[PDB]
Amino acid sequence: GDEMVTRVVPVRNVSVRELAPLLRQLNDNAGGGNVVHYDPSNVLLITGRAAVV
Amino acid sequence: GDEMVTRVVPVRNVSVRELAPLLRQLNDNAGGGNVVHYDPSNVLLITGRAAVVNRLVEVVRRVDKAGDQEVDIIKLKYASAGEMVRLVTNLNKDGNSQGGNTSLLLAPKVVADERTNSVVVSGEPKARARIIQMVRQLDRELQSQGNTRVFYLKYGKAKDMVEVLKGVSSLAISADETTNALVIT
Amino acid sequence: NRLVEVVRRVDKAGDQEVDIIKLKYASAGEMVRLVTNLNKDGNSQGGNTSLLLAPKVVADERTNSVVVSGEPKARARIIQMVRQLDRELQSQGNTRVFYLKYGKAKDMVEVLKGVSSLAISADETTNALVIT
Repeated sequence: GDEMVTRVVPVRNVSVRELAPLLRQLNDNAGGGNVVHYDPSNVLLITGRAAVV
Repeated sequence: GDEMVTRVVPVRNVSVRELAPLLRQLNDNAGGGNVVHYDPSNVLLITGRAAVVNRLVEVVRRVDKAGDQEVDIIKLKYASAGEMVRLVTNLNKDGNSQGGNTSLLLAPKVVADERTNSVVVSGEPKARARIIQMVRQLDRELQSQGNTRVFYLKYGKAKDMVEVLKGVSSLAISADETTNALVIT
Repeated sequence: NRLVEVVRRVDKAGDQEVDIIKLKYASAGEMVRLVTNLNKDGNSQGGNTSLLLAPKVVADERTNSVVVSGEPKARARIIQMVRQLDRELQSQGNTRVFYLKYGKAKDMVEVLKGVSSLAISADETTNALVIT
């Protein structure tokens, strides 16, 4: 539920760059403590509580 | 806990430049005494108290393991690595692009060796997962009927027939004078 | 104290060393070709990426040695890739020799040359066909 952990899924098919408004918007969706960021290697790395993640 | 130490993790997969807002923001997250900075040689160097650095280095190894790009080699026993290459090369955007913000030049790519007949992958574990499937998809053998057949002619002479068929081709023919058979491909 | 801390830090923050370990089996040049298609292992013109300063891959065919230039994460994953492609052949090679029993190797070469026209020779002595 409130468990703050970092977990990482790539978007292989597409450049993950297209989820930057979306997922940092999901940081911006509810109570913070979140990180979203993007590799040109096109893996999408996350940090946050269990639900937001 | 409050132990102020410097420790350094590279992001090999990606240029570490992308954690500059994030990690100096983690300086900016709580009570200061922090340093974050970046080598173009793409190691990420930190200074700070034990916790702030716990979640900093968390970010760094994370971004590091976020974008894996390893190679897997498994032997192909059957269909040609070069045909394997050609057919899959037309799978453009399996890492083969000039995409800008996409950066698809950092995405998984496909290869093969014809000395061992080995598929070569370079990229993601999703690429390991799906290209071990594509290894298996084309590692199929021939079923009896090949590309090349040999016709045993009974009443016709193979050497004379070659000339006849050469017109039709003019496809690659020779006739074996001994067994009087025609080898066309 | 904490200035020079920053400096040695930024110094070890972007490591770039080389590692040389012998390949015993499959060709360094093939090793080169197959990995060269791993573009973005240091092989790019990327701006703020600066991937021209990221790890790159090489080989020698005189010792048959892999050469790396970059990170220890590159040492870690390219010593894996050394081992992945350093596998030997399993009995069946690229080239086979067929012993023909009722057919003559020199005569068969010309027959097969059509099929190829793939690289053939026939040994007059043991009357065998060597195709690759």
